[PDB]
Amino acid sequence: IEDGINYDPNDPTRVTLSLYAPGKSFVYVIGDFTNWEVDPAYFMYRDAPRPDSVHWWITIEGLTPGQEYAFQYFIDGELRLADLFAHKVLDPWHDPFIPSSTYPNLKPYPTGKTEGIVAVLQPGAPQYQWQVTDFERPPAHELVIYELLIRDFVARHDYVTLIDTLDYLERLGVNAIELMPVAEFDGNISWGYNPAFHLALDKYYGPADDLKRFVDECHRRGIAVILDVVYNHATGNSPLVQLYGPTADNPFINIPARHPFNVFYDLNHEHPYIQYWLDRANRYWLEEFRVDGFRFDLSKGFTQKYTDDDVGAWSAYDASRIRLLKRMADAIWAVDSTAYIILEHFADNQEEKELAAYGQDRGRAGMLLWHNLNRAFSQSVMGYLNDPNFSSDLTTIYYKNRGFPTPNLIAYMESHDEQWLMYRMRAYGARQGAYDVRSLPVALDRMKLAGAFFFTVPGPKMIWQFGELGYGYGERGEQCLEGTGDSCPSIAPGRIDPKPIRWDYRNDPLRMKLYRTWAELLRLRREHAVFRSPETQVRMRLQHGVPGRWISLTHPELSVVVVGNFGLEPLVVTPTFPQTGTWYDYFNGDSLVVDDPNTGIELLPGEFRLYTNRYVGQAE
Ligand SMILES: [Ca+2]
Ligand SMILES: [Mn+2]
Repeated sequence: IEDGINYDPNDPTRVTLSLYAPGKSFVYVIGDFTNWEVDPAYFMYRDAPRPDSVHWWITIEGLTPGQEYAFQYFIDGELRLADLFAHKVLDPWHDPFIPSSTYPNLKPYPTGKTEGIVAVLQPGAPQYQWQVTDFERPPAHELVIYELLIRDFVARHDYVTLIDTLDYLERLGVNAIELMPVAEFDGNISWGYNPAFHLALDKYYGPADDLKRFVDECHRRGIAVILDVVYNHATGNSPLVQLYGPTADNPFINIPARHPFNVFYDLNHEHPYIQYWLDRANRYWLEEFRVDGFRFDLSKGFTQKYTDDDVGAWSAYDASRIRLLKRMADAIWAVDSTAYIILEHFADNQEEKELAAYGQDRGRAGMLLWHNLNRAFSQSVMGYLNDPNFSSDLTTIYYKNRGFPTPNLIAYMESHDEQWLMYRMRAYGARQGAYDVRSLPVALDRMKLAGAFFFTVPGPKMIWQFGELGYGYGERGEQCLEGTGDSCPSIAPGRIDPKPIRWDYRNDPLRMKLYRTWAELLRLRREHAVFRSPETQVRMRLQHGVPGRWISLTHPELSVVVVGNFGLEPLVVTPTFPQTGTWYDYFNGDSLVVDDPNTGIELLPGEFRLYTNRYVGQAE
């Protein structure tokens, strides 16, 4: 027996419920099976082996197999609380607005019988029949991740509709999908960073068995699924907050928050019960939905070290935080030794290096860290390479140039938290003569160039939905993210508000050429280890201000030179080819003789070329 809802694998008519609640006087279970009344047979037993480990529990008999029952703990005759470990809840304020098409036959809230969110249990639950048994998850350091917000990815915002997009995603050449938070969040309309029930599946995206079908279908196609998960904080609807109230008296929470950038109620990760709950949550998502790992939102917030509103102090090396993250990782890897642990961290290099290295000497992949190159890519594609404020240097895309010994950095040009590159190009892009980065077709070409200087570099990578079709700006600037230091037009939505959904972009041949370029780069990457391996040696000319940029890669199987003109006029770019001989132009289907490692390539602005030292086919 654990806290939460315990089923009997041999008897689908019964459950045992357990609640951690030191300091309480008495507890009842109320619910469908008590007609929401107080019934003595539902007064809970107190198990208190030591005063700091008080659990209330009861075994409930005589339930109907397959039936859903709503319930709450009724604590000290006042507090009605849904189970912290509920996997499904009914929300009286927001469930009325979930369409029947989104969640068929959704059990209605028991209006007037109780108040507040209720938990749902279901003895004899039908078990999804998993089809894929032999799934091999991509090596952590080879991840090419597609960040997806279900709300804005498809108009129907649900798992069953996601399944219809898988051909589109598979063909792009990504090997993992990262879903923005799926765990029960306040309301229906959210990015998902307002979690209420961290082990429940938000019903606005559809039923659990449809998510299972999605994970299984991804697995069938060799694609991993990562869940973005939000454990720094909990909303006031979380039982962590409600059980002892939203004050400093509540030992689970920090009032005030311990660090900058907190939202809702900052959790105390040093609390043993919070550690237990966190471990339970990670274990649940792995076991129940067979996901391949997690992206931990606001992982720098996993600390009791007090840094107030001082970002520099917060970001500095924090031994306690490192202990906590390692302890969490140990538990995850005891469930599944190759699950991905991805941190949205942004700490100082000493800390990030230590978390990256962790476990690599004793059976683990290390943690993966978000590596934000949105600004530098923004400057590069806009054509402001010697900007007075913002670096256009792309050198650190390669992990060793950031002083990391192993490919544990997930680089991205774009994320849900950052401006769209196409917004910045179309709103602000540079121009010279008749060459205008603000023109859509010109801007799309610059995203091909960006991709050639991104997907080709060893180490994991992430892209944000629809960048591959040139999402951003839109018709008149409405595709603009607020809060990124750009003054969006008035027509743009608020930062976390629903964004335009534009699947019609597939009908634009210019936008599909960008998609196909990225897809062809990722098709190459899939079968050529040069683009993926820690063994690859990388040299580059990606410095701030320099329009004629290049990357060389050398590996036992292949050598590659990528050339690009990030300027606004024609230029001869002179890479250092690693060897003389014939080099083959992948996209254009011809070849160049390199009689000196320093050979010039004339390029129009925005153009790139990818050369290999052996013929390996032609882009199709
Ligand atoms: Ca919700
Ligand atoms: Mn925190």
